[PDB]
Amino acid sequence: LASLMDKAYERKLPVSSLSISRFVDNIASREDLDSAEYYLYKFRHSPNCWYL
RNA sequence: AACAUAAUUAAUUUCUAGACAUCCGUUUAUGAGAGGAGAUAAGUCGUAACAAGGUAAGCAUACUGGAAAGUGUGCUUGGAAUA
Ligand SMILES: [K+]
Ligand SMILES: [K+]
Ligand SMILES: [K+]
Ligand SMILES: [Mg+2]
Ligand SMILES: [Mg+2]
Ligand SMILES: [Mg+2]
Ligand SMILES: [Mg+2]
Ligand SMILES: [Mg+2]
Repeated sequence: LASLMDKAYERKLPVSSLSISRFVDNIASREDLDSAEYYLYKFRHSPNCWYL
């Protein structure tokens, strides 16, 4: 899932609310939170920020 | 080359990338050298035309000649024509 979102930002394409939802749901470790925090930041600064 | 994301306010992105470089030609300038026309203006050689200009003149054309010009053939009068 990380790769999918990264490609979208590289191509300046909108990311789905379902995509960010799947990431947060499947957090399984303390380290994963740090990555999700970065992707929550990226989602906020993206065209579909309102749809969180 | 023209799709793909997204969508419980709604929008994002694509909506391209080469090759428009030479031209085939076309004008003008330059002019080795070879000619023409005109004027300069004392000359040279002849006297072709104007008088029946001393072989009437001229036209087209041909040949010939230092040069005007000469000769032929048909045509014209812008000549003459009684012995
Ligand atoms: K004569
Ligand atoms: K004479
Ligand atoms: K005469
Ligand atoms: Mg005579
Ligand atoms: Mg004579
Ligand atoms: Mg003649
Ligand atoms: Mg003769
Ligand atoms: Mg003779």
